[PDB]
Amino acid sequence: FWKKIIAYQQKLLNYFARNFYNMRMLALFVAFAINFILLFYKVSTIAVHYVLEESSGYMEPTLRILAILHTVISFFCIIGYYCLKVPLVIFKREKEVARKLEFDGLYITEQPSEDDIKGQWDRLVINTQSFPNNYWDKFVKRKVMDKYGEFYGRDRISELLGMDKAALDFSDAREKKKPKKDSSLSAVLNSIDVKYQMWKLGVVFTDNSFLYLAWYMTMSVLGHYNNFFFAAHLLDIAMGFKTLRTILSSVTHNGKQLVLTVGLLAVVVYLYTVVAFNFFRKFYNKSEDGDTPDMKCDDMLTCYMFHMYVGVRAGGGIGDEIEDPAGDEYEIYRIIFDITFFFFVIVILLAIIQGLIIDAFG
Amino acid sequence: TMSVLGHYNNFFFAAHLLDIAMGFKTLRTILSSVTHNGKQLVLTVGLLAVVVYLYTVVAFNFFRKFYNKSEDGDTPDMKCDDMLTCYMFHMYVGVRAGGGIGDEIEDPAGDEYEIYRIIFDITFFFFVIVILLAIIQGLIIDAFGELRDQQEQVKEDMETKCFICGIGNDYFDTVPHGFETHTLQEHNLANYL
Amino acid sequence: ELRDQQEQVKEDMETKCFICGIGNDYFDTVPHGFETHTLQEHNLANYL
Amino acid sequence: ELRDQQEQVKEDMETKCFICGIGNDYFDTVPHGFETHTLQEHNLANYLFFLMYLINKDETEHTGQESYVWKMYQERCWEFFPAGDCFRKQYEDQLN
Amino acid sequence: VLLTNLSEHMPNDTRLQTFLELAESVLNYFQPFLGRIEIMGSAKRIERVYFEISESSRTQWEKPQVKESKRQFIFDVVNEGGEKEKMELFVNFCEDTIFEMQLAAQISESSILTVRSALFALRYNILTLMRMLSLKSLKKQMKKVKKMTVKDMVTAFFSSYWSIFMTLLHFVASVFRGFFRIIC
Ligand SMILES: Nc1ncnc2c1ncn2[C@@H]1O[C@H](COP(=O)(O)OP(=O)(O)OP(=O)(O)O)[C@@H](O)[C@H]1O
Ligand SMILES: Nc1ncnc2c1ncn2[C@@H]1O[C@H](COP(=O)(O)OP(=O)(O)OP(=O)(O)O)[C@@H](O)[C@H]1O
Ligand SMILES: Nc1ncnc2c1ncn2[C@@H]1O[C@H](COP(=O)(O)OP(=O)(O)OP(=O)(O)O)[C@@H](O)[C@H]1O
Ligand SMILES: [Zn+2]
Ligand SMILES: [Zn+2]
Ligand SMILES: [Zn+2]
Repeated sequence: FWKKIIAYQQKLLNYFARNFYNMRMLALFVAFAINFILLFYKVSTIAVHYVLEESSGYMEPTLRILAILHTVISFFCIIGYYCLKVPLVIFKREKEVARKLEFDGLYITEQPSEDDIKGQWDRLVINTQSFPNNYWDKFVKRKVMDKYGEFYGRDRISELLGMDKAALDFSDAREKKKPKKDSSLSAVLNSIDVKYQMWKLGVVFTDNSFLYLAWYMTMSVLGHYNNFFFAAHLLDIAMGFKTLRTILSSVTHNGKQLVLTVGLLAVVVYLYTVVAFNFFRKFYNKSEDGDTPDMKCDDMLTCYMFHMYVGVRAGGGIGDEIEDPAGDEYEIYRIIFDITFFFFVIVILLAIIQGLIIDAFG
Repeated sequence: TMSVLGHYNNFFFAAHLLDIAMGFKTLRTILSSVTHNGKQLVLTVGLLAVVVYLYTVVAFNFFRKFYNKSEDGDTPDMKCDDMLTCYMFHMYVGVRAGGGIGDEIEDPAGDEYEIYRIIFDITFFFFVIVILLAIIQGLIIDAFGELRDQQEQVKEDMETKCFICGIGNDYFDTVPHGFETHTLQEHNLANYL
Repeated sequence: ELRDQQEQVKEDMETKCFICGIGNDYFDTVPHGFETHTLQEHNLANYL
Repeated sequence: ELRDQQEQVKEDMETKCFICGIGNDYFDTVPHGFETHTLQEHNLANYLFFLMYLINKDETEHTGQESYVWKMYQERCWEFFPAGDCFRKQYEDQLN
Repeated sequence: VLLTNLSEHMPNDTRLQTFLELAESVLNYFQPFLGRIEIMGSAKRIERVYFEISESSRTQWEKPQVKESKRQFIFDVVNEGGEKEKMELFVNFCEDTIFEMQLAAQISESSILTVRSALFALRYNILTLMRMLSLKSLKKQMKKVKKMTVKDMVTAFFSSYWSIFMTLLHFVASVFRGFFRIIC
């Protein structure tokens, strides 16, 4: 009965674990198909609707079927991940905590840093009787017991590791033990190790790839409320293919330098904004209607937004988008202002970005 | 076939100017800088298409009003009232624009979506105009560098170690001109051929 | 390429003697052996 | 160029000893020989500590080796630094 | 120092090795303080020199500022420095570093909330999921499902992971709410 259900469940688990990758590919393909169909919406008119402009008329049922299929495939991908990759994660975590216990005494002598999520969460799995379920070494508790019990206390060490005191010698003397029927549901519920499953679920929830797949599932679900949420699944191409990963490494290799360059550009543009706000306010009238001025540098925030949004994107810098300085008494200073803005912001900092990308390639 | 078709229409003889990619090795050196990372270039173009499609989705869902490209105030010309039209507009105009899509759509000042649309334009400029094109130029420059490095590696190997036996020049140069004597008189690959 | 050529010239001159071609590893068994050899024994200025 | 300079510094430090200049190939005949030599025998930190110890120690209290190194340091003569030689190379016959 | 000198100058000596494990504890205590260098001795022969390194000196040397200074000095001598003046530059660096170390010793006169919130959210949501799985009504569902069906097994098998996914969503929402509460 329960033997049969375990057999069939194991078949299903193995099938999903085998086909985890094929179905990630299938979900990505279904996402492309959905978005290619999405390219055929149009807005129609209160409340405006998004309607397919289908010449054949077959595309709306196809879209509904594809959305349902994508949601199902994402759920099955979560299942396949849990069957295939979660065991390796649990194995590696158990190996790490066992080695830290035996060769560092991380809980016997030392302590977790109290800001380490993994170190603080791993306290739960030590006391569990089925602690090294995935890690091969089943004698780690005994090894720690032999290493630290005599010096640190053979009672508190056993309490920390969840080892019974008198059960061992009582069983060795006279076992007096009876078999338990597997059909007893209460017996099975007692047999399952609740604390270990709690720790394992915490590890799985903290796992990054599982969180990504959960986000994929959530976006697939939201795609039914609004079909344009399926566009977020096109971001999966950064992870589906290694060839695109080679290209994206040229951006992510020097990502911190890119962010710092953006910040430095912001600071330089802020300094230019300060100079303009203190000296060149008159030149920032951006209104063609001669009656009402539109001064973009009468406020510091407005001037900084104008510079960042317009001068940086302008080909020749801020000088392209502000009133010509010919005939003014500040003409030479403003010419220096524009030329230096063009040279430092447009020419150099962007060159720093391109150089970072090229150097990442190299 | 192109030469024959040139008699029906003389402009088919322009297709024979494509023969310069094969006539000269000097132009082949230049074109290798493009063909060395050609798959990466194609994949970069595809990634640019995907990013612009995402930007098109965002604009079609939130910034439709800003895509009126008609000067005649009576009849609007909305380029983002259809998904295909908006994607074509973005790909064709914003990518080719110097400052991105923000150059070619209605100014956001005074709107309630002003900050979001400013972020939209700035991020389009930074990711599409600045980064992806930089990826293309970096691929070309890295192809130049990689071809150079391969050539100097070939030269270094040939000058250091014998092609046949693989013994370095340090052993042979104990005798003056020993390496050149060994590689030209004793282990010459031309002699083996 | 110009940078690489310059560093190649520097590397060759610092590693091996210009005249005899023996690397600095043999000469440096004696302290300052390579500089002694290249400045007192096999100086190209001395040959000129 | 900055990248190349950094990797050149790393390559030099990992290949050859800073003090004596002998490459890691000679020392690695013994397992972990290069790291043992560069962390226990020819440590530049140890040399800095020795200079500190000589400076702080009284002149009348130097041993013979300390007096030799102190005099050589006073005339700024750096022949006491092992250049191209080490304990292992010196005692190859007896140590091996 | 005497035992270390004897051991290093007689590597193969069983009696001296025995004395070494007899004196293992003292050598382990004095290992950070025992400093070794090699010099070109007065007898034209490489010699080992053993001396004392102070705890204050080791701490000042291991200060990160001194580490950055050492890194910069090594970079400079490797890149822009030759081999003839290398020892002179090293001695100048040692003198400057020693002065800085002594001055620092002279002047030396005499996320947790986020981690806790995340752990609490994990414990609470996983205990809710465990409560959902283990119930006194689980016996009732089992008595209802005394009869197996392949479809029934498939449905329950899928529902277990659907519950796991919902528990993860609840945990993530709790994380965002707690993060906003602590930052505000
Ligand atoms: N087995 C080998 N046979 C010939 N050359 C060898 C061999 N091993 C190494 N070499 C080296 O390869 C180089 C030959 O270069 P290369 O093939 O360009 O020919 P070449 O004689 O320089 O003239 P060309 O450029 O006109 O072909 C020499 O430096 C020679 O020492
Ligand atoms: N035959 C040689 N004669 C001279 N120097 C040699 C010879 N072989 C190798 N070298 C090396 O070449 C380098 C000499 O460099 P270079 O020609 O720049 O002269 P320099 O003495 O450094 O001064 P300067 O830069 O003023 O000419 C030294 O490192 C030396 O060891
Ligand atoms: N004389 C020497 N003294 C010390 N290290 C040397 C010496 N010669 C070569 N090395 C090498 O230099 C490297 C030391 O690197 P580095 O100066 O960065 O210190 P570290 O011990 O790695 O730590 P840190 O980065 O914290 O300073 C090692 O690989 C070592 O083998
Ligand atoms: Zn040969
Ligand atoms: Zn020579
Ligand atoms: Zn050394």
